[PDB]
Amino acid sequence: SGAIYVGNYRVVNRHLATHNDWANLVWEDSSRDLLVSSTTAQGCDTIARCDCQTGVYYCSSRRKHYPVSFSKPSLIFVEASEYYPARYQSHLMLAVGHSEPGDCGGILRCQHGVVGIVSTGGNGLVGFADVRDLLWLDE
Ligand SMILES: Cc1ccccc1CC(=O)N1C[C@H]2C[C@@](C(N)=O)(C1)C2
Ligand SMILES: [Zn+2]
Repeated sequence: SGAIYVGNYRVVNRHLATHNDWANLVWEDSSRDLLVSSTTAQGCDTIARCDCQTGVYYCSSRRKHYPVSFSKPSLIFVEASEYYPARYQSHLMLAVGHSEPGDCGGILRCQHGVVGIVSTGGNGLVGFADVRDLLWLDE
């Protein structure tokens, strides 16, 4: 679990979105596993606008933050689940690191701010849904 609060927006993993998220929907994309809903309160976070390939993410299954090198946002195959059929997930970045179901929503940050959120994992890898291209979150 976990979310990004920026201005009047909440960014969450689409497969974890609540009834309230869907009732206040701004945008969603199943191919990215992202959903953005509106909020009444002003957010707590800032978004990075960069091409960093290093950062630190929060791993709830270990109650720890870990530094990672991660790949560029790309199209990567993801196996079927109670949430999605087998498909290519876009804007996904992989890193060598620990992750388990329940870790989705953990924030990845670089020196410039929020980069993305944990969205995939397994076999010593962790995948992050990128949010740096969503320039409209700022305005
Ligand atoms: C995070 C993790 C780590 C180790 C094992 C399993 C997992 C869970 C995982 O990969 N997904 C669960 C939901 C979100 C997901 C997607 N993006 O399509 C992928 C369906
Ligand atoms: Zn950066």
